[PDB]
Amino acid sequence: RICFNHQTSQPQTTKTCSPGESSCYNKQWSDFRGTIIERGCGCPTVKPGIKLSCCESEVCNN
Amino acid sequence: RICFNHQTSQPQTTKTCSPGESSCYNKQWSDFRGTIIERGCGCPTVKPGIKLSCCESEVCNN
Repeated sequence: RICFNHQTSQPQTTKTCSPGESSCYNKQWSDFRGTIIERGCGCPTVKPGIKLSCCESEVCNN
Repeated sequence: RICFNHQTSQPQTTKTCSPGESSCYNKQWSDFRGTIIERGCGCPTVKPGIKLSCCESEVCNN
């Protein structure tokens, strides 16, 4: 699986996930800097208030 | 949890999920009409080839 791992609006970059991993995630929250977006492989746990989405296809997490 | 449950580009509608449900899903595939998007509560299992994304916040699956 290949997932985007770039932050917010920075240039698209990807991460080749570990074998067996089928998900990508997109984590979003807002603070003084505005809306922050973190992307990567897997589907991690997050604090309440953080918007998490996980998807199961190639580079599905932009 | 409240999730969108409208199809493709129809007007947005929502569904109040069952008490224990915390996920919303966005499922996409292609047919003669073009790209089709199904939305609802939960995080269903999909056949290979079908693009699936599940998220855990209010109306997160547009």
